Amino acid sequence: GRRLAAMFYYTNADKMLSLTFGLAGQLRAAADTTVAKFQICPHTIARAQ
Amino acid sequence: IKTAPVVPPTEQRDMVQEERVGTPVKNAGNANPAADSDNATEGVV
Repeated sequence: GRRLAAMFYYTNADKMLSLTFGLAGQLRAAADTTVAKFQICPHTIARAQ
Repeated sequence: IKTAPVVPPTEQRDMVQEERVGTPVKNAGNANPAADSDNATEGVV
């Protein structure tokens, strides 16, 4: 935790922005896979409700 | 010979008293209790 703390001292917004805007892409591609797999649309969610 | 009035043995009681100058720490027998943290190179949850 002292090593992880050191990097946050030595960091800029540019480095953090790409780290998290890459996670947002990675998670949205995994959600797109899940949506396609289970046919999640307004019709499918409403049928569940 | 000197006969002297003493305290009868049944009207007094020896009580052991333990005198301490300070309360020992949690890891009293440990020379370095901070080596469990300094050696956690993978992390702690």
